[PDB]
Amino acid sequence: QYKLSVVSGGKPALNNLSSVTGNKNIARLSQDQRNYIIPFNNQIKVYSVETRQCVKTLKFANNSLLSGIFLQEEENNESIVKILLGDITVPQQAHLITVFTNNGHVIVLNYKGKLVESPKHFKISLADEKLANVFHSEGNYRILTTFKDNSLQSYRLYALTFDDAKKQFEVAHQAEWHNVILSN
Amino acid sequence: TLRIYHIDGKTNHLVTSLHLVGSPIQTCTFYTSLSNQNQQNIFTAGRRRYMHSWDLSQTAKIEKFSRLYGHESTQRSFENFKVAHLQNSQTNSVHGIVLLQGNNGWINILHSTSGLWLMGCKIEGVITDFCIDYQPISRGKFRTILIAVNAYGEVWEFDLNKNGHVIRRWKDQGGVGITKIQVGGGTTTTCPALQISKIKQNRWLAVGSESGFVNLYDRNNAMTSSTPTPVAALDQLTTTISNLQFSPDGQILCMASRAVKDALRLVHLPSCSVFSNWPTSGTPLGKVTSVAFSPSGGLLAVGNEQGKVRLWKLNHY
Amino acid sequence: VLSLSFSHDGSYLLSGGWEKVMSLWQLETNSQQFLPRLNGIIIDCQVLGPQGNYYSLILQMTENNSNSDYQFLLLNASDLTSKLSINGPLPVFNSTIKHIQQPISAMNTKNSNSITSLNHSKKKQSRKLIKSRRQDFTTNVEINPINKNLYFPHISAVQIFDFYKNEQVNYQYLTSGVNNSMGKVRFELNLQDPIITDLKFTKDGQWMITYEIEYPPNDLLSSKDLTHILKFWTKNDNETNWNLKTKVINPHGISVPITKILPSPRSVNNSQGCLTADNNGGLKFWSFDSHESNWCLKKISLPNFNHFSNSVSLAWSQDGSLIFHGFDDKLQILDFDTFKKFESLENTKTVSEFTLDSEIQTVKLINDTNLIVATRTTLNAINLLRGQVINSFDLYPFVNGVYKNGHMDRLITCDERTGNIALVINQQLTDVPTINYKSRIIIFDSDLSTKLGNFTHHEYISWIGWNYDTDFIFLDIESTLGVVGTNSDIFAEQLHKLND
Amino acid sequence: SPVLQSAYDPSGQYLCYVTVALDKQRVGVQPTQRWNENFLYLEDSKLKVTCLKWVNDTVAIILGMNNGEIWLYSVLANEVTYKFTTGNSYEIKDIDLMGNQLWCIDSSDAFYQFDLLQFKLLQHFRINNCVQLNKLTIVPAGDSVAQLLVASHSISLIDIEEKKVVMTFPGHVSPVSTLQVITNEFFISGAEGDRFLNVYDIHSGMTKCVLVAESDIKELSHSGQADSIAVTTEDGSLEIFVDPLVSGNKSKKSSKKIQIVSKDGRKVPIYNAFINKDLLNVSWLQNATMPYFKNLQWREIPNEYTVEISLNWNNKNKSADRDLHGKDLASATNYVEGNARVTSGDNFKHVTGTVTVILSQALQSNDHSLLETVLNNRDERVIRDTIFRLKPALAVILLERLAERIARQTHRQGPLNVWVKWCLIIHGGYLVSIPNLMSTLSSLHSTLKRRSDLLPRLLALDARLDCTINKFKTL
Amino acid sequence: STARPRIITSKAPLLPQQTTPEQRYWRQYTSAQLVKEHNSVTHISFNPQHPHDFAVTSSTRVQIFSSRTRQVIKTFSRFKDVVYSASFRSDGKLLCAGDATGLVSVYDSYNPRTILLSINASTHPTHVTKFHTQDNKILATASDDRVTRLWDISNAYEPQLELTGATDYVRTLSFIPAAPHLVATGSYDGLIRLYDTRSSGSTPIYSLNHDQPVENVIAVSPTQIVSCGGNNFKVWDLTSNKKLYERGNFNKAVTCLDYVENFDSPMQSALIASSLDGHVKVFDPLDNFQVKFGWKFSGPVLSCAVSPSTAQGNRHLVAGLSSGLLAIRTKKKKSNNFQRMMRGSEYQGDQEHIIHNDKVRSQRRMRAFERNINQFKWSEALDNAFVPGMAKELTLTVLQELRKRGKVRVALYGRDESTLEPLLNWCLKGIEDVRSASIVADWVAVVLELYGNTLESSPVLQELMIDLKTKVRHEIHKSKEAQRIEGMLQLLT
RNA sequence: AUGCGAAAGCAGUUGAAGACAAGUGCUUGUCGUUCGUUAAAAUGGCCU
Repeated sequence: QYKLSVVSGGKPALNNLSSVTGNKNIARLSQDQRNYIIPFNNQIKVYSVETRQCVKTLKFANNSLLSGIFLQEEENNESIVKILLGDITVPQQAHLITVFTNNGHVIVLNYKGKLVESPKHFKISLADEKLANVFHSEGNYRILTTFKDNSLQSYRLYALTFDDAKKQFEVAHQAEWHNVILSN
Repeated sequence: TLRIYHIDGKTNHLVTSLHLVGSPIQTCTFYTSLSNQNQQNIFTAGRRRYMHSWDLSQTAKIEKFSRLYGHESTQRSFENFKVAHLQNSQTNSVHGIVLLQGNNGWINILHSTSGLWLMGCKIEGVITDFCIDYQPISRGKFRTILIAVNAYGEVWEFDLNKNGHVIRRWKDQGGVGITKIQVGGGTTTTCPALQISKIKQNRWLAVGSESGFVNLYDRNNAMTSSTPTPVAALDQLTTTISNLQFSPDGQILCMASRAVKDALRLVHLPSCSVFSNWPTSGTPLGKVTSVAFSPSGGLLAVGNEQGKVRLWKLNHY
Repeated sequence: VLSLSFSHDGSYLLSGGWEKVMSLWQLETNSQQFLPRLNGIIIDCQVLGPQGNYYSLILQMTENNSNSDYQFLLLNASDLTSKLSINGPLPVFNSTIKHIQQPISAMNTKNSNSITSLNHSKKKQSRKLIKSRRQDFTTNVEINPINKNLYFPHISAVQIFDFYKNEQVNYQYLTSGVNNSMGKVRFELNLQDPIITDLKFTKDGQWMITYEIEYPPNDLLSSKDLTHILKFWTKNDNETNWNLKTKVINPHGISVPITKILPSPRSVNNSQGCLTADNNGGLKFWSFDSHESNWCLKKISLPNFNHFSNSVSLAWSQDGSLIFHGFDDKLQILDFDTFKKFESLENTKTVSEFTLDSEIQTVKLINDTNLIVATRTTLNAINLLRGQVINSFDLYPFVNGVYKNGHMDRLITCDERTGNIALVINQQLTDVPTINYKSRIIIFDSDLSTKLGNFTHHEYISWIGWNYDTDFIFLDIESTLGVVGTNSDIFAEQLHKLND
Repeated sequence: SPVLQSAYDPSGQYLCYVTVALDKQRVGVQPTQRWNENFLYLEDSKLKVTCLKWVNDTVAIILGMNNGEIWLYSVLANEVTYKFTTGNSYEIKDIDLMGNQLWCIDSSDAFYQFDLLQFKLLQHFRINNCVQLNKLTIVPAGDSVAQLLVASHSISLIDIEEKKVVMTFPGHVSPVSTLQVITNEFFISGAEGDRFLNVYDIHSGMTKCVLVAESDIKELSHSGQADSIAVTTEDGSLEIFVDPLVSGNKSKKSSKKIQIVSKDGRKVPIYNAFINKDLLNVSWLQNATMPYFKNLQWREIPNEYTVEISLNWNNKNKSADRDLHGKDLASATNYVEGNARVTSGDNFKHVTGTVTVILSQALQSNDHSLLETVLNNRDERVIRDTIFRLKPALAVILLERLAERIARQTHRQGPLNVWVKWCLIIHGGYLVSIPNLMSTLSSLHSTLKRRSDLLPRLLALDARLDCTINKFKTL
Repeated sequence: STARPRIITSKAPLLPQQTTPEQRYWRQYTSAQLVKEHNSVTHISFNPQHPHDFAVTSSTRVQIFSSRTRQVIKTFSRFKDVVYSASFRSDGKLLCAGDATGLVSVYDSYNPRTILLSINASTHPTHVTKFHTQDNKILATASDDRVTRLWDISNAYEPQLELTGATDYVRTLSFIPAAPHLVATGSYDGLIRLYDTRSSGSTPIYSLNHDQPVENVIAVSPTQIVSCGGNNFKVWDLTSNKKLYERGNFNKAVTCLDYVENFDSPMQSALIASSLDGHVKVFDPLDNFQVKFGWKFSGPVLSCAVSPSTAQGNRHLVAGLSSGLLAIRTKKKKSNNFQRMMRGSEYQGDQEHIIHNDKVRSQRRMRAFERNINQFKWSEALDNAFVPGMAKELTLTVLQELRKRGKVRVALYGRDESTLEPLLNWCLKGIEDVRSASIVADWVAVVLELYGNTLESSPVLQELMIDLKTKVRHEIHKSKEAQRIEGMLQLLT
């Protein structure tokens, strides 16, 4: 009879929880520079630039894995913090995306198409401290994280690769800095 | 208007007839990128204070460069502008630049596919003209040299890898009123390369004067002797020069006036000899305004004031 | 300096100040060229291009106080044109939401904070949100009855946004403000901007009505009074910019807020009439003269009462005859044609004046069969066939002080065909009230005997309005608009595949 | 037309077309049934594509080049797979193929037989009494490659193991241009420039039918079992006959006629259609060199039909970052008033020596000058007598005119206030008598509201002024 | 990005009787020209076809004036006694003239030498002579013999048709648009009569009771007539045979009347009445006959006319006064080698595929004060606002917008007495008003807050402050008296 | 400056620890530090 639904997304989902990083921008331009990916509050949007138009709206809700992760109705502590272009698993693959959240979940999805309900999901361990940043050279990736034992945060830098076995993520201690004030 | 024609021998069918508004097109030029090699642009400009860029099929993409970030006080116009590649020497990211004439000795240089102001150099007197040459160094590394002619005949040669540092000056022999320069024999603004390896040093250098005289130099020894003598001195025409264009391969020099009918000549290099049979008294030119060569087909294209361009295939190439 | 950025090689400096201007500094000759106005202040900017085709930048919209609403912008750097503009829908709330921090600056105002005040205000807001039992988040949201757009009233601004495509389609200012003339810095920041507070449509949609108040500067002789301005706009059926057609200075004497505004039914003048009621008891009916070009007073009724209700409302019969003028606690029913009390020859205890318990928040009529009234403690459903109450519902558990007087109007809405929609909202406590919220929706029939449908939503709901095509739309605090309602082949694939 | 030659592949999904560019010919392939860049240039500058044909696992084509060569061109990799070489240097007049046996006809009047599988020249060859040869084909008798056809202006049918004419038919005036087998006993022929397609029956040797075109004939295609014949006619038209082998019936006119015209009304030509049963595939040239397609259903087509397209003729360039005019979308319409009427909130509308005769005269009429003089009188006693003399409706009209003159010229409110004081002294009876005080005295009510509620700001300013005044002129 | 917003001038709400658009146009009629003639002017008309001509009758002297020069071009004086009525023909080539000796004289214009035809009607004075409108060869004369005659201009010897039954002194007549057979006559005792010609014609079809003596009548539309009689004037409906309006909006008897339709102006159809008291008033029949504009001439106006609807020249409004006065008011209205060398700019781009414009919409100027404001130099902004020959509205909108945006103190700190003074003078005036007086009260308040030390130091301002003490006390007495007269009107309710 | 209230106003609020900097263990001042409650400054202004 009467049914309730969530239709239109809202806020464009800043990196406010950090508030110490000097580059809050999360959205990213694709390899082929015809399209642009925006991490919203309840969805992830695909825009085609030369028509200024939305094309695919990867909603968090319809996907069970995301809905079992991203709309946890006790706290939305887990939020998206980094987007990477290709496939972290194997290099030289097309229309793929890796999403990196606040708590140790790493997802691979694939826009430009009927997104199959088989998200390539992995968990990066040692989640007693929460993820701060992720970036990359060719192949050798680095992870910034936020630790504490005076009302500041310690930053740990870790090195990262893939596939010891499929799930075992090669996070290793690189360095640590004691209490950051401002960073970029 | 910009009109783009596809060329047969037997027909010439109109690809596109783009028409702008309020912009008298004084100079237009193709430009293909180098690294991506799938990016194509058309630049046009006149005596306004902007510059139109058309990208490369029902509704086209056109931007207008307008802001010289530091100084509009020099160049109140865009009447003379060419395009050239430039290598960065830190990153190997060769990119396209547009060079603009200016006020007194100001040549300004704008990074093209950004719209940025990269660098400006200046000589004194009154800049009449300028052109581009290259020099390869190593496997895919090469420096671009800008050549500029004052009215009096003080040729400057600058380079552009490091910022504007005068390589050298010299003075053309004679040369009262200089009114066009062009290099040739290799790559240029009309015969550009398509990938970085084929960039070849230009050999011949042409200075077209106000009389009709054309001084013609060899670079390989001109650069040495540093106030050098001409390889030769053409003295055919009786009026001003306004178009000097080299072959793709470096043999043929087309010179062209702008003031009387049928005022074009062809000069065969290295003899610096005027051709004799062509053109005759039976070839329709009118006031020649615009010459253009082909890359590899062997075509010469000539426009004029009446509006009718004409083609001439060299059966040799 | 709120954003710094470098060009790719190391020759240009993108500067991101408060003043709404993004500045490029060419370092070499040390000169600057800059983009002057960008709809707010710039938190972030950087260069994304493989050579530098694109600047990315992130805007704050600092004019909105209660909720920091950010916007993504992508600029082609050749023209400096807005190649891409992305923004979610923009509300404005009565009070600030859970733990947002206005950015840093040099001074303090009601739009910004100095550093010490920043930390102290973060703690102060969290503590007050736990402590104070007053808070509400009640905004006004409109629906275009021929375009199905949503008209969010920003301060001094209007956002036209449709939720079929989930993309903003227009942004405008509607106020004699300082909106783009100058980016504010310090005392210009302590200055406050003229606020749209009421916005409604005519049912034909070809006459938009708005009402904005404007404030004075500080510390002058005339800083004692405020100024209220009424405005009537049109537009065509295809344009997307509104043309102002009549602006009215100071309705209802001087310094009197217009408190409730009403769009007339179709039946009177093809929906070209409006009702304005002040806070003392007056009525005015304005409309559109067509042999003039304009809007005028059609009828007045101004008592001079020296008591003031902050909370009024009024509703109108569908046959254009019965005007339910609800002041605080004592309703009246008037005949429209004389604006005086319904004087009966029958006198059968359906008398024109009604008394209820406490201050009346919102009256509607669902048909000409039932008048639905909401006061500060309960909700009552009364007949019009007979001067007698029908249904009563106790609410003083919930609506205690949790709504500033006059905002259950923007809570309760109804269809004109089936029923009415009631709202309850509770903060999810632990044992102390926590920050988090929760919401309950009721769907009532015209008789209000049975709840036609109950629903729960896990977050705070700010506003439910009714869609003319028989459904309901609602705005959530996290701005998520929700609804309540009913050889050859292989070769073919390969052809699509395609230093010495 | 700038397409030098073109040919569909059988089962109609691709066309190969050869054109010129800077006087070097290039060949390219494009699909039709739903742009492409892999073109092939011929590196020599004197050669021309002289004939073109398809073959089907690598789908490939065969190009006869007037240098004297026949190239087999792979279409997947743009590479010249093989180079069949005549033992001569002339033009290949024509090519044809079946199974893997292939026969080509040479401009010095020569026959050649090759095989594809062996890449090999089987037999160089000649016959007699055939002085020019510019079309040939082979009948599809089965795998048996017997009795092929050659023609220049008189079609001739020849054996292989007997290598002689057996039936010779009187062809056309022009050299023939189009020569195809429909059924194993019937072939169609149409020369260069004539408008008649002759349907020749082999075994009787009889000119069984003629089809007339409307104009000169350029390209010919036909259905499976003579179910339909499509003709691309040089002025740019597609004409189809239904059932040529059915039966005043020695000639057959065109059954249906199709042209292409865009929105502009200029007539885009048509080249080289292709037909199957119930499916017609028409092509044309959109830009100067690129071909576009359409499919359509000929049995649903009426007799004369004009396929439309949306061709760019005077498109305003309504780009992505632009407004309806001027602005970019991320801006805002900035607020500008323009021409709105501004009213206040209290403008109630739409709800003994006397002079009384001259005032009442001007006010019955509407006389600025006389009203000006009768108010330019100044004596209070004169005022008293005259307003005691006046008639009430004229007192009402006096009140409105008076308030008007004040509200424009504020200086006069000093002297003129005695009248509006004195008007209400006397005619209070009739003023009480009229109902609509507010709408009868609209302007006066407004102006008094103005000054009266302005007052307190003036009070505050007077106070602070006097404070300063005393403070400095006491010392 | 965006563009800058232009500042708006503070449009304060309107006080009654705004400048109506009709008043704009009908005062664009300007430039009073006076020419003194011999004696009173009876009748004035304009040529129909090329409307560049208009004729005026007088005491025995007909004058033709022309529209280009507004001057006398031609003179008709071949008459014996007083000519009454001259008109042009509907085709324009010919004109008729009616005298008091008992005859009309008709001849083509521009040539007084050739009396083309001379018809002797009744020996009574022929009062008015006109032509048909639809027909072109039938002329009508009303003579004072209470009978009007239709002379067919071929056989001028006898009246082609009489028209009798009138009471006394037929002084006007008009034809009718839809019909060429239906003729209206205005007597001098009322009874505006309506006759047929395709009947026998001795008796009228019917009449109308203008109970005053009718002074003019005009076919305004092929279903409506207007009548000028006595003080008022009226408009009658033909089919219902029943008047639709009366407008009694005059002082003496209305004398002359004219109607005009569909020209280029913000009003559709104009009706001019000229009413013997200087007063010429234009109404419009589409606004249900209300007054729209009116001028005053000293003497009584006897005739008035407008330039016709196909004017195409500078339009005329002609008024004729009994003192001898024609008063007019008139709304007025390289090298060949070079061009071949650069002839390209004038092309517009017709037969090209894709067209794009992008140049700016070239705005109005920016005033120097606006440049001052947008470049923030606020003291210079105020001084440039008090440049002497400026608009008062400009000065107000300057101070209003500065007071909204920035700070009057930061625009007032760098001050001395010698630049304090002009602002103070403008306050000294602008406090007298209202709409200025509020804002300028704020400003005088803040400057008196600031500069008291310089006040007691300097004597020039002490002069200005004592006068300002008077003016506010003078102004407060005015607004204090305002409330008494407002509350007094409450007592009348 | 919070609560209540109409645009009037009507009541109340401004308190702790820490750590550091300067002047001479003492005074002031500061807080990218915590508790507790209804709580102005580096001549530096808007594109074509």
